[PDB]
Amino acid sequence: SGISLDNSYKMDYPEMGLCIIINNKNFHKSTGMTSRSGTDVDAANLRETFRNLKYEVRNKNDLTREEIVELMRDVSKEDHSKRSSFVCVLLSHGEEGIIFGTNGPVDLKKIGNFFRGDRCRSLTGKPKLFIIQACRGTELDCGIETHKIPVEADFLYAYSTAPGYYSWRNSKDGSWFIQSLCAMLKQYADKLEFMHILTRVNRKVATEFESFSFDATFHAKKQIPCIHSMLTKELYFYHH
Amino acid sequence: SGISLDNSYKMDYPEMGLCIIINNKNFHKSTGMTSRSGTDVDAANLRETFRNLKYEVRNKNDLTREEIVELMRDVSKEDHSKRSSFVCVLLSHGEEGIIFGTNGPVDLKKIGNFFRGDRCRSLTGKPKLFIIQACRGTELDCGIETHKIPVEADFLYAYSTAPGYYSWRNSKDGSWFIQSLCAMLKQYADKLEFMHILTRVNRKVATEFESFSFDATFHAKKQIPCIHSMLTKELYFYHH
Amino acid sequence: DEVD
Amino acid sequence: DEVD
Ligand code: NA
Ligand code: NA
Repeated sequence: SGISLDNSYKMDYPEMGLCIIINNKNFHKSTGMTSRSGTDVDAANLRETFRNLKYEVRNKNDLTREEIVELMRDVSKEDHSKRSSFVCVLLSHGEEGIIFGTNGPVDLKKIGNFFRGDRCRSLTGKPKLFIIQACRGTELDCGIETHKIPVEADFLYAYSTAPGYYSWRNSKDGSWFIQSLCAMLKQYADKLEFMHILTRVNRKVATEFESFSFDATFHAKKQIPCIHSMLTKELYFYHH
Repeated sequence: SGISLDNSYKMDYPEMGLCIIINNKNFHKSTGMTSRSGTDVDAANLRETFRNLKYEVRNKNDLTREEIVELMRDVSKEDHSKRSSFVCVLLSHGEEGIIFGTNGPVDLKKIGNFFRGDRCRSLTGKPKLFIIQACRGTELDCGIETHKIPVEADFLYAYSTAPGYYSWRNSKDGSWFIQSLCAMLKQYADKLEFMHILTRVNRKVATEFESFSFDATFHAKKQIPCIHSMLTKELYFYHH
Repeated sequence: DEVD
Repeated sequence: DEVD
C-alpha cells in the first residue's frame, strides 16, 4: 500500500470501550462529608454523552472506598482486547491526590495503577482516560477582570480544577466542569482531537462561570480545569 | 468583515516574547547535589530552538534560590505588552513541586505565581509556558514490552516526567525530554498545534529511550513526560 | 454554587 | 544515563 502515518490511537476496534461513572452523592454520617447536590445531573449528562460516543456506560452510585477499589480491580481484570479505550469518571469529594468513597478516601494513584501498561495487558497501548470532578485542596481563585513503553504511558487525567484548588458544583445545574465537558463533547467530538476539546472546556469553565455566595470568602470565585496528559498519540472519538 | 473565529492565542504581536532558560549544572558543595553533566547540551539546543521560533532568549547559569526568585520577580515586572507569550525553561535537580537553586530549593508555585493573571497584567490572557527538566520524586518506570478569568488560567507546565518519578539525563547527549522537545519543535512548529507537538514529544521519549546502568536498580528504565495544561486556546508558533 |  |  501507499505511505502510512501513525499519529493517532486506533479507535476502530469492535468496541469503543467501557465508561465507568462513579457518582458519590451521599456520604456516611461519621465522615462529616456533605451531600453533593447536583451530581446526579452530572452523572446523567455523562451517561448520555458517552452513550452517543458509543461507550458501554456503567453507572455506579454511592460506593465505599472498598467498593471503589474492588470495582477498579475487577474492571482492570476484564478482557479489553476488543475495546479501543477505557474511560473512568469520578464524581466525589476530594483533596490533592485523593477521591472519597462514601466512608473514606481512595488514592487516585491506586485507582490508576490497576490500569498500568504491565498490569492491564489488554489496555497496553490504548488510551486510559480519567475524568475527575472533585476538589484538589481549599484554595480559591479570585480571578482578574479582563522494545518497551513506560507503564505510566497512555494515561490522561482530566481534572476539573487546578492543583490545590476547590472545584465548583451547582446544586441545580451540576458541576461547572462536567456541564462544560459534556457540552463540548456533544459539539466537537466529530470534529476535534480530544486535547483541543478539553482546551475548549478550559475556556468555557474559565470564562462563563463565576461563583455566587452570601459568604464573602466564597463569592465571585473562578475556576480553571487542568489537563494532565501522558498520552502518546492524538485521540479522535471518530474514525474512518 | 466576514465570520470570525477565536480559538487560538493571538501570536502576531510585535514580539513572540521572552524565553528564559535557567541552567543549573553545578551546585554548592554543602547541598550534596551532583553536577548535571549534559545540561549544557540541553541549554544550547533550547537556545537555538527558541531562537528559530523568534523568542528573545536569555540564558542564565548556576543561579542560587535567591537569584531564581529575584529573576522571576524582575521579569514578571517587565512590560510584556508587545509580546505574544512567555516561556521559562528550568533545568535542574528537583522533587515534586520543587526545583533546586544551586544552594537550595524553590517552590514551583512561587515561580509561577509571579505571572498570575492579576500579578503580571501585561501577560494576562497570554500563554505562559513553563518547561521543566527535573526529577519529581524517586520512582522508576520498569516499562512493559510491547467579566473575569481565573488568575491561574493560560499556564502550561510541560514536565519531563510523570509525578513522583525520576527524570533521565544523558551526560553526552543531554536530557531525554529536552532532546526530544527540541527535535519536535524543529520538525513541527510550522505545522502543528503545541499540544500535538508535546504529544509527539511524549511518544518520542516513551518509545526511543531506555536507561543503561551497571546498577540493576537503575537499569532498563523508561520515562513518560506529563503535559499539565491550563491553557484556554490553541497555541501555534506561526501566524497569518 | 457549592465546593466539592 | 543519570537521574536529575
Ligand atoms: Na467543576
Ligand atoms: Na528527560
